[PDB]
Parts: sequence; structure tokens; C-alpha cells
Amino acid sequence: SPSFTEDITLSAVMLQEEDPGEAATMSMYPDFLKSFLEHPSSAVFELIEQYEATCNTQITLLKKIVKRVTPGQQKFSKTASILWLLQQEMVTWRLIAALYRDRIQSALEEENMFEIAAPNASEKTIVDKLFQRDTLVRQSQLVVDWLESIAKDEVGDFSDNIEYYAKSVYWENTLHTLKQRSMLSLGSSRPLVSELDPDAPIRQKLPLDDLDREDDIRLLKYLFTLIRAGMTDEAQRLCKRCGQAWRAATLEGWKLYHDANINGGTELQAVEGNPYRCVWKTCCWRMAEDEQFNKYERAIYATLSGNLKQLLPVCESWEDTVWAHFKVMVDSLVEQEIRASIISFNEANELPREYLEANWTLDSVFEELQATDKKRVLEENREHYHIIQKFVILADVDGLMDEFSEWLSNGKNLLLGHLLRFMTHLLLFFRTLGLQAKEEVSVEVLKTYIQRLINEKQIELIAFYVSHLPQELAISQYAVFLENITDPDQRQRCLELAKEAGLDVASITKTVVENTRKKDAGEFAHHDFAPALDSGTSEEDRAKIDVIDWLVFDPAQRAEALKQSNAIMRKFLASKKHEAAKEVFAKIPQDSIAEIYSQWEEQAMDSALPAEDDNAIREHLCIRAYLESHEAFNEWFKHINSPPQKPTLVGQASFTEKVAHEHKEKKYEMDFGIWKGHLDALTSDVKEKIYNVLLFVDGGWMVDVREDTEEDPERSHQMVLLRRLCLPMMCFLLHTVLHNTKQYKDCLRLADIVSSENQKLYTVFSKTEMRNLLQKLRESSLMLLDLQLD
Amino acid sequence: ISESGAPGRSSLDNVEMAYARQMYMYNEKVVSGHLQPSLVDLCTEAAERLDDKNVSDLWVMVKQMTDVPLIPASDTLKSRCSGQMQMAFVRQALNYLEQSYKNYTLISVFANLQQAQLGGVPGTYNLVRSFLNIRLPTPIPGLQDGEIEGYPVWALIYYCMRCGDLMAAQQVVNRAQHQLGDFKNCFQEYIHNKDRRLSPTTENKLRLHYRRAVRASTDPYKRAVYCIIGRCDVSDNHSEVADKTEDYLWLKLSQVCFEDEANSSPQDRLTLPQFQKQLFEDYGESHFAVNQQPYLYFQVLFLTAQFEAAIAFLFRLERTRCHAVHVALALFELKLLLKSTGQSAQLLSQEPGEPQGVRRLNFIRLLMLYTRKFEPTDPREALQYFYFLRNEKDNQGESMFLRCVSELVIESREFDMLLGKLEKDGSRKPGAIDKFTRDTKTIINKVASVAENKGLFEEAAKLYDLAKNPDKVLELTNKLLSPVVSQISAPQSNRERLKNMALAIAERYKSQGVSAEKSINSTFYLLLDLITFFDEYHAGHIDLSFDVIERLKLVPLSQDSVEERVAAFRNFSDEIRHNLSEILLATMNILFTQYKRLKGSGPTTLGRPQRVQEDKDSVLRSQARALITFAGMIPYRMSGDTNARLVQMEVLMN
Amino acid sequence: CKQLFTDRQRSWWDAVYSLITKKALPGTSAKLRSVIQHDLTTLRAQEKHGLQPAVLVNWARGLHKTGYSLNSFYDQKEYMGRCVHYWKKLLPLLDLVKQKKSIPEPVDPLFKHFHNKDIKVSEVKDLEDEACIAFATLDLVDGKTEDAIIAFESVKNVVAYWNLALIYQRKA
Repeated sequence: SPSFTEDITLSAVMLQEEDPGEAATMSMYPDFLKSFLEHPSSAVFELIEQYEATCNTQITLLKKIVKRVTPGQQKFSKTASILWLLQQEMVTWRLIAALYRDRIQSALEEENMFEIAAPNASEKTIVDKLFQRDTLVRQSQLVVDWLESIAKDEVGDFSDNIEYYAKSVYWENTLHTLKQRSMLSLGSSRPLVSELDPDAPIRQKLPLDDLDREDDIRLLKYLFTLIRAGMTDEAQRLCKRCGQAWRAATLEGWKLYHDANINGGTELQAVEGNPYRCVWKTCCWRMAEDEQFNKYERAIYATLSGNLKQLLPVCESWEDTVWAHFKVMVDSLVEQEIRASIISFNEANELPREYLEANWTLDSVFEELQATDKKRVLEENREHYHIIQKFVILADVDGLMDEFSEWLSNGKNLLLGHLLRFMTHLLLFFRTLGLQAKEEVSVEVLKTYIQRLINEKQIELIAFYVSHLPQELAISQYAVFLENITDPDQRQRCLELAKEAGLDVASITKTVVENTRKKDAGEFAHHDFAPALDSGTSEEDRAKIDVIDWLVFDPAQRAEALKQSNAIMRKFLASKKHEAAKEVFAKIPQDSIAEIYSQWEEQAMDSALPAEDDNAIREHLCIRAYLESHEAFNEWFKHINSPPQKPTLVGQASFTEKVAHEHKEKKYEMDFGIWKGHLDALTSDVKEKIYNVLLFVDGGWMVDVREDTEEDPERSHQMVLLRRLCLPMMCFLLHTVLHNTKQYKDCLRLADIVSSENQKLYTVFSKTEMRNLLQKLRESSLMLLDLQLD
Repeated sequence: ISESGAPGRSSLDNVEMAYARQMYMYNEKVVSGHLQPSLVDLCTEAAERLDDKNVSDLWVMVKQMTDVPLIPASDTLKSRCSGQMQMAFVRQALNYLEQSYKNYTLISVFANLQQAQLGGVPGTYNLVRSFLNIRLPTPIPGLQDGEIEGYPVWALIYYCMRCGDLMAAQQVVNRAQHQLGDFKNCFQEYIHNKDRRLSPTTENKLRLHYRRAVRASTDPYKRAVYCIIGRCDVSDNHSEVADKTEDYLWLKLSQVCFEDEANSSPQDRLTLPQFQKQLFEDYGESHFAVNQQPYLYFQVLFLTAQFEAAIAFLFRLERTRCHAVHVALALFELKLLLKSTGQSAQLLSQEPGEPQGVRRLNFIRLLMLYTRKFEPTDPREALQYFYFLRNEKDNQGESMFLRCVSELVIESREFDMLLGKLEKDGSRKPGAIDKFTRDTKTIINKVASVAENKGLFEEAAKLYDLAKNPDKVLELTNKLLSPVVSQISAPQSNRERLKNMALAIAERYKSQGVSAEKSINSTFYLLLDLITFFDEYHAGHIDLSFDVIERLKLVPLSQDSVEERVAAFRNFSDEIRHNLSEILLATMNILFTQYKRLKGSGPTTLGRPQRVQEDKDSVLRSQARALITFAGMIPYRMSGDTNARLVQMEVLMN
Repeated sequence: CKQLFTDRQRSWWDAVYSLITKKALPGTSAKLRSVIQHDLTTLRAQEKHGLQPAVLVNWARGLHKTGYSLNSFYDQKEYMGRCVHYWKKLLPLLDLVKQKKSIPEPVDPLFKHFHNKDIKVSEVKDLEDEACIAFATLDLVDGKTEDAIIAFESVKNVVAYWNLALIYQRKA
């Protein structure tokens, strides 16, 4: 994309401080998740290939962002640190992939068989035969080649950078001085040289020209940087370009012939090497013993020989140190197993008895690495990435889990989001491959990962990672995740994401509502409890009325929705919230139980039919009856407050006055007719519903049919108490509404319905409400007596 | 980074402290009314007094460059649109570059002293000769004609040109009688003509001679002198590319002119954006190794008319953003820096058609970051920044200065010395901001209104009491005590103590001074009596609540009183109509408690004679009838539950 | 030929007509006025932006065609003010279509997204010339005749010289 190119081109010259590191870290997560869901654990090769591609991409992005300005501020310093940590994470991922490939290749040949042990010519055949006898040297040479590839990748475009200053002519000053001395007998008043060969001064022990020595030192630096990377083509190219091919011609004596030619038609490949490798390594040992030259040749002689005494200060980096140690130990083992089994008369490598009678293993490497007395290595063996690499190489579990426990006890003062993501992916790959860890550290890793995810936000990345958690913990955490969700667009997006990932968001919301109700501990249970003194609504009613949005947003669990609605309605009736109850009833439809039984009969599952449907039906019917009674009561009181639709004398003394009076009388008669009609209809309905409750002893509101229901025995007793307290109240309210309807045919029984069926004494019937409603009935009877009635 | 505002008294930079003190003196002089000199000279003398020398010399150079006789523009857009001021500033920058080279030569002479290979001698020509002898006393290869006392005449002429000593150049020309060719008259004319008028034919002949012969000599000074005289090309480099770009820039400015003068033709002049791009790309940061000496880069950026680029470069340095903001406010006082909107974009913004270097400085974004990088700082620097923030007019409602001062006061919450002390309900005092700016009453009123809209109560009440506003004080008191009336009033938290102390402050303010309006005082007394009855009922007493609600003389007593009660209800308020629910609830609770006690007490036994019982029943009948008539004939309805409870108490007392 | 665009424009026009003729509802009048004010601010492009370079170029062309076709004074001044107010926010949008990048399209489709693709560098010079004309006219209105005539002589557009001739005739 040209946008990145133009942005970095403008940032390299602009005078601003812009850090797109946060944007890069926020954008690398969706791409990583997409790559993960595109390439599963089956095609691990293509998965790691795409991973390395995207990782090199973001590494180039971050390195350009860093190099676009001088890293002097703390922000750019931390950006460079993050870039280095990303390079280290990618090299550890490469090591992990290599180790996984090696383990997969070795799992098919763990068991072997030995039968042939007779030696032959050319030690390469014996080496190839012993390679299949032990995997230690196998992984040793694999790590060696991995470090060589690391050096080759870290060298970069040095082959092209050389062309910007590669010379061609050498010994110019020496040739000029020799010409001056030969033509004028002057110009060489110093220890001069004899020949123009690179070995002539080193043989005569008399040097010449410090500039030539510095140029040779720089050329040797270039040769060392080219050879350390594992290259030879560019090395001989630079040699032929300059003129110092003597080093390349000399670095070709420690090889061996490839005895494989059996006829004349086959190409001649057994021409490289020499059988004098023993005396060659002996001379190299002598050179390493009497080493008194430059650091580069000292190190190359140490690596070609294997003297640890002088290799200890030769090793510059930890990679070179472990490479030299591995090479030394594998060479010692191979030479011992070859000599002591065939012939041992001439020790090629001067190794005493203490080194000859000692079988080196793998733990000794880490032993000497930790025992390194150098302060630099001691500090490097105590950080984070070095110990991670060591544990990955050793494939340990006890020390690994111990260090992870110490890290968790320390906290998040070392790990980050990308580190946690890489650790989770490595743990998932290990669990998919073989073995596992502990449940405690597993759930700790999962909770830390989901906490970092919810901190980084991005709702499109939470559902694709929650499913990896155990169902219980996944649901328990998705509850808190969805507790803070707003906006209809984001809600439907999260719904679609959960439906695509396979998560039960419906049961998640149900558990959310259940947990909120359990935390609120209800509101005065399911019984009419008056508050103390003067107080407003409860603090939990706001949350109870706000949680209904996400509940109704998913129209699928209508049964549970209406059950929770009846529960919160009982809670509101207990905590005095008739206004909110009426608003919720007006918001929700009336065919709720209709849709409930429709879905129940459409789901084709009538064998396991409980009593929850009938309980919800009864609860909704009782709630509707109570709300209708309350609305009829308040409408009747408002009509009583208004003129009672009677010709009230307000002053009539003119034609217009009498016309207005007649119009008001007609309007009053019409309003009275409509009022009596609708009130008589509603009151007849209420009385027909009440007549089936009067014959009972206790009550008959919000009851239960049989067992197997959502309500609890305590909730059942609370509902029984509420219905027993409300039955006389509901009957008295019905009788009060049935008064001004001018139809006393169904009200003349009020003089005897007071002392009718009442076996239980007036104790828990709430004396206040029953006395107030009996007084209301007495007042209505007095009003009817004034309006002519018994 | 920068010198941010330390929380309260701490330790700041001496430079910023002296600058704030000088700004305080400037504001004091402005308030006094006498004409102020110039803050640039005060800043210069402060930098000279301070121990710092590098930034002091930098500000001295900036002052000497800005003290040119130029008309003060309005914005960077107008400055870049005007053409005469651009070439005038370019000529002034060239003159000041010549003066700076002369000062550098003087400094080198002072460093070389007198007895060191012919040291400096008083006089311009003698100083130039001494500098030449110090630099290169040996005869440079490529000499023509003779020499003056064995010194290179070409190098002497080049040094005189670079220093700008035209009188010394005239003296050198007069001394070089037979030591030069037949161009002495041309040199004299070129020196005496400020507009460079030395005959177009002679100029063309010299240009042709330079293009023909003078193109490969071993004398770089002579080559550069002949090129400058003949006016050839736009840039002629010989050996100046060696960490000394001053001579190269001087040669480029001398060979390139915006206006067509003598011997003016294509391929002999360039544009200002060309030099801007050359200094921004080829001579930018981390390119020509100029990061170790940012002063030279800032100087050349200010000379090449790149004010925005110089400001950005000074801001990018460490411990220099303070000086960047200082020179920015100095340019704002001198009326520069084009205003630009934006609060989330970068500081350097431009439009299609604008060259690099001269960009549109986002003053809004600059002020936003300046206010965001600050903490509750000292009031002195706060007022010093407000003196600059108040210069901006209104921008999309209110003002940025007003928004900033509102945010600062709501984040600090302190005004006993900045706005005025308070004994208990006193007036305002001439604070620090009041001693410099007026409209303090309206400012405090707006701040208190913003605090009330946000969610502040006690501090807003104290601010309104300081500003003396009984109407607003009683309004906020009622607005804060209305929602608490609905809930309980028992001593259980701190809201009751807060409302009690607020009521005490309001009543003492009303006692000592003029209160609020008639309706406001009536509502205040009503709310006082209501909360008194509320606490009396919550304390557990019934007879006290009954007698206070009877002595209030405002509840419906009898049928003849319902009429006047309804008549007075029409002159109430929203709060007086809303709290009626809780008032009736408490009244019905007290009445039900009294009725329950009366029913528990025996009619003939346990005290309370039958006549007293009948009198209590009759007074309850009257109270219930009055209350129900009121609630029935008032033009206001509430809820079914409240109505049902009202009728319940009506029939209970009936 | 009915509805050759998006129903959002029709709904906005109907809401504007209802709010003007008082044919809406007093209950939702507050939110209606708020939505109308937000839409008017977004259209004027002075506090909130999010339109399209194609529709802004169409705005400028229509304003020029409605202004330069008549001979007025204050009407032409208001037209040039609207032109410069549109250009001050179209220039940042035009700075993105010159590098062949993504077209800044809003999240709500206001028209048919199949022909308003600005990526061809063809009339960008004319657009820059018109923006400079609007800038110079605003400067001349604000009392900057020198900078106005300098920008007019620097640019090369027929609209600049036409406006200059009209202003000169009015002054004469």
C-alpha cells in the first residue's frame, strides 16, 4: 500500500512526534485472529508461514516508524524496546516450530535397531550411521544450522552494501615505497619487506604500513561477518573482487572426501577434503594454545579447535557460546566413540583423562551457562526471553510452572498483551500436540487473556476466544462482559458474533438476570411490606427496569421472559411500585401466554410439559385483573372529583346561559352513560373472576398447579400470604367499584358479604388496609343511601 | 519536555519565573494606563541578567532581527500573501546575516587575541586583514595582478563581501591601485550602488568573461568574487561545504533575487519555496549533521522565512518547548501566527497551494495541548496565561478563555484569596484576577451556574454568597433540598447535615441583608416549615407534628377555608406542587397513628373521656372534609395510589 | 421518473418542510429541531463534517452557476461566503483524492455510490483555482484588496477575472 510509504516518507522529514504504535497494536489482533481462524492446527506449516509473513510485515512497519526519527524520547525508546521484543518473540516462534518439526520427525523413528557395526572408508559414512543412533547430536546440529540461519538473516543486505566501497588494488603504498627504494636508494628507512605476499611479513616477523594493517583488519572483519552468517559464495566473490583470496583458500582443509563414486559415469565429488584432519586439528590446537594474534583469528582458531580454556573469553554472545559448547561436546563424543572402538594411538585433540572419561549430556550446557562467572552472562541469564528460550529448549515442566507462578505472583510488570497472546497460542499448540499443564495455571492464563482482551476492547475478538474456556467459567465471564453492553448496533453485532461462534447468549443473559436478582436479594420477598417512615423507590429498581432491555432484545425465550417479568412485577408490588408496574404492563403485550403456548406446541415437545406455563397464565391473569381494578378505581375517583354528571345549579338567568346549561346537561348525560356502561362491563368481568376465589379459604392469586415449577417453597408461601391478604382487599375493591354503576342487583349482597366466609381470624390480613377499605365501602353505601338505596 | 505547572508551590524554572514576573508587571502597567515600552526588551534584559548565555544570545539575535522597520502584519496568511514585506524581510535577513558574520569575525579576533600571528587591529579593514591572516596568510594558488602587503586580494575582497563592510571594501579598492586590473571602478560602483547598478553592458561583459575564462582556477575566493560580480547561475560552490553553510546561504541570497534588477534574466534567480525545500530536505535534521547544533538550524530557519518550521524545531527539542511557547506568545503580541481550528490534528497543518516551512499553525490545538499538559498551577502563571487567552474573541459559543477558566476553577475548587474571602456571608474582595479584569460578578455568576449544571452544591452556594445573589442562593437551596424531601430526613448520612448548614447559611444571609423576592421568601418559609414538620415526625413525635401542622395555617382546615386554600394554590410553584405528595403522605401517616392510638385508648376507661373522643372525631371529620374538597376541586391530579390513600384517610377521619 | 436517489434525502426534506410549516408534533418538536439543526450544521460544514468531495464540488458548481448568472451585490457576497465555507473543508478532502487513495465516503449512503468516485486527476487544477478565487473574494470582503488582487494575478481562471470585472463595473 502506498499510504504506508507516503506516511513514513513524510514522517522521516516532518518535525512532529506521532506514535502509531498503539494503532498497530490494536490492528494486529484482528489480523492475527483472522489468520488463526483461516489456518487451523492441522496445516501447521502454512499457519506458521502466514504468521511469519504477517509478523515480518508488522516488524517492518514498526522499524520504519522507529527509524523515522531519532529514538530519544521515552515513547520511541519503549517503541524500539517493543520492536526488539517482537523480533525475539518471532525468533522464539521459529525455534518452537523447528522443535515441533523435529519432534514430529522423531516420533516416527523413536525405536531403532542395531546390527551393523563394521567400519569402512571415509568417516562421513560412520557419521551418517551414528546420526540415526542418537538424537542428541541431531538436535545439536539442528540448533547450529538454526543459529547460522539467524546470522544469515541478521546480516541483511551487507552483500550489496559492500559494493558501495569495495576496493580492487592493494599494496599500493608498499609497491610505491619499494619502487622508490629501488630507483633512488631512499624511501625505506624502516624495517622493510622483501616480497609482496600476504604471508611474507608474517613470516619475516617484520610488519609495514599501519594503514595497510588497518585495511587488512577491516577486510578480515568483513570476512568474519560473511563467514559467521554461513556464506561462502559472497565470501569468494569479495575475495576475487579485492585480492585477498588466501583466507578463502586456507579455510578449506577441515573437510572430508565424499566416497560414493563407484564407476566412471558418476561425477567426481570425492575431491574436497583431506585425510589429514587429525594433524590439521592438532596444529589448530597448537595455534589456539600459542594464540597471540588478533581477536578474529583467535576466535576462528578456537572454533576450529575446541579449547574451552581460551574459548571462554572468545565467546562474544550467548549464541556463539552455546554453539561452541555444542560443537565441542559433539566432537568430543564422536571422536571418543570412533577412536576407543577402533584405534587410539594418536590423540588428534589433546584431551586429558578428565575429558576422555566423561560422557557429556544436555544438562551440563545449562549448568555451565548458569555457572558463567561473567557479569554480562549472569545478568542475561536472569531476564525473561533468555529463560523462555532455555525452557523451550529443555522442554521442562516443573521449573517452567514454578517460574510462571513467580511471574503471576509478581504481576503484569513484565508481560504484555502480545506476550500473553503468544503464550496462549503456544499453550494451545502444546495441548493440541501432546500432554498438558495444570488446571490452576490454565484457568489463570485464560482469565488473564480475557482480561487483556476486555481491556483492549474490540468486541469482534472476545467471542472467538471465550469458547476456548471451560463452559462454566466462559459463561461466568461472558456474563460480566455482556453486563456492560449498549447501542442496538453493537448489541446486534455481538449477537451475530455469538451466534457464529456458537455461544448461548440467551442463557448468558438469563444467568445475568439471575445473578442480578440474587445480588439484589429481592424486594420485600413476595408480600406487601410497607416501607418505614417516608422513602422513595429502591435503588435496585433502576437496574431491574434497565435489565429488561437486553432481555427483550432477543425474542426467543418468551417463557423465561414472562417468568422474570412476573417475578419483577411481584417484587414491585411488594416494594410499592404500581406506576412502574403499569408502565411495564403497557409496554409488554397481552398475548404473552398465547405466544408462550404457541411456541410450546410448535417446538414439538409436549411429553415434558411442566406447570410453569399454567403458573405464568395464572400470574398474568391475576396481574391484569388487579391492574384493571386499580384503573377502574382511579377512574371512578376522578369522575367523583369531576361533576357527577348532574344538573348542578351554577346561575341561570339568560337565553345563552340556559342554552349552555342544556348543552352541559346533554354532555353530562352522554358521559354518564358511557361511564356506567364501561364500568359495568369491567366490574362484571372482575366479579366473574372473583366469584371463583370467594369459595376458597386462603386466597387464589399467583397460585401453583402441581410440582416442578420455577417458584421456590419460600416464594410459594410468600405468594400464598399475598393472595390471602389480597382476597378480602380485592373483593372489597370490587364491591367499592360496583356502587355508582346504578346497578345494585349484584351489590345488594354487601350487607351480608362482610361476615360471610372467614374461618381465619383477622391477624395477618393487614388491619390497616382492610379497615380503610371497609370504611370506603361504608362511605359508598352512605352515598347510595343519599342517592336513594338501602 | 517543558516547564509544566507544578501543583501549588514547588520549584519551577528561573526563566519562566522571570517571564511571568515581567508579564505581571506588564499587566499592572496596562491596568494603570501608562503606555508600556516593549516586553521584548524586558525579556532581553532578563536573559542577560540570568546566568544562561546561549539562549540569551539567541533571544538577543531574535530581538535585533525583529527590531527591523517592518509593518506589523495580522496573520501568517497575510504575511505570505503580501509580497513587499516578504522581500523586505529577506533583505533584512541578508543584512543581519552579514552583521552576524561580522560579529563572528569579531569573536574569532577576540579569541585569537593580539600577539598571535598578527592579531586583530582596531578598524574594520584592519580586522578583516587580521582575520584573513589568521585563516590563510599564505598566498593561495591562482593569484592575479599584485597583492596588498603580501595578502591575497581576492580572499580579502571575499571576506569584506561576507562581512558586509562596504567602507572597508572601498578602502581596500583605494589601496589596490596597481595591484589589480581595470575593474577597480567597477568594484567601486558595485560597492556604492545599493541596488547594484554597474552598467548592464559591463555586467554582461563580466558574466561572459566569467563563463569563458574564470571557470577552473585554483582560487575559490576569486572564483566566488567574480561569480558574485557577474551574476551567474543561482548557486556556485567551491569549498564551502564543510559545516559552514552560512557562506553558502549568503552566496545563494546574493545571487538569487525575487525582483528583477540589473542584469536580471532566467537561470539567474530562484524562489523562496526552493530554498525552503533545500533547507528542509537536504539540510534538514539527521541529514547534514545539524542535530548537534540546533541553534544554527533555528537561525537559518528564521532567516529563510520559516517561522512555523522554526517553532516546530524548537518544540521538538528537549527543555525547549517553554522557549517555543515564549517566542510564540511574543509573536502573538507582535501580531503574527495565523489562527487555525482543530483540536485533535497535528500542530503543522497546510492547505493545497502552500509551500513547506510556511504552514498554518493550529493555535487551537496548541492551546488545547498547553492546557492539557498542565496541572493545578500557581495563580500568577494562571493569570499570565489568561491575559493571552482573553485576546481571542468568541468561537462557536462562549469563548475558549471562558471554558479554560471554568475548567480550571472547577478542577481547583479554591477562591478564598483568588476571588474573595468570606467570614460567614460577606461580600466579594478584590482578588488577583479582580485586580486586573472587570466583570468579576458576572464571571463568578457564570462559573457558579456552570458548577450547578455540572453537579456542585456547597461550593456553588459559597460562590453565589460571595457574589451576593440571594435569588440564586435560594433557588439552588430549594433545588438541592427538593429531591431529599422525598426520601427520609433522619440523621443517617451527610446530606441532612449539608442541607442543615445550607439552610443556616441562607437564613443568616437573609437576616443580614436584603433577601430574595416575595414568592421566593414565601417558598423558603414553606420549605422550612415542611422540613421542620418532617424531622419532627421522623423523630418519633406525633403531638408536636400535629400542633406545628395546625399552627402552619396553610393546610385545608374547613370548607370555608378550602376556598382560600385553592385561591392560594394558584400562586405556588413546581416544587410546592410536587412536594404535596410527601406532605399528604406524612399527614395521613400522622393522622392514622393518632386514630390508632385513639382506638387503642378506651372510650370510657384508660382515660380520654367520651366528650373528648367525640370532639376529636368531629375535628377529624372537618379536616378530612376540607382535605377531600381541596383535592377534589384543585386543577391537579397525580396517581392512583396517592388518590386511594387520600380517600382512605378521608374516610378514616370520616 | 420518481426517486432517483436515496430515501434519506426525501425524509430530510419532508422533515424540514414539516418543521417550517408547523406540520409536525409539539411533543417531538424538540428532537425534530435538534435533528434539523444537526443536519444543517453538517451541510454547512462549519463544526461537523462528513460529506463527499463529489457532492462538495457539485455544491460549488451550483453556487457559481446561481451567483455569476445574475448581477447583484449582497447576494453575490453571500454566495461567495458559502463557496469559501465549503472550500475550506473541501480542500482537505481534495488533498486525499490526488494520491489515488480511498474516497472518503460516509457511513450513511446519501446517493447512489456508483458514479461519485473522485480519483481522476483532471479538474483538480480548476478546483484549486476556484478555491483560490473564493479565498481572494473573502479577503476582499474582509478588506484585503492587495492580497486578493495578488492571488487573482497569480492564479489563471476565467471565474476570477469575471468576478473582478463585475466588481470593477459595480465600483465604477
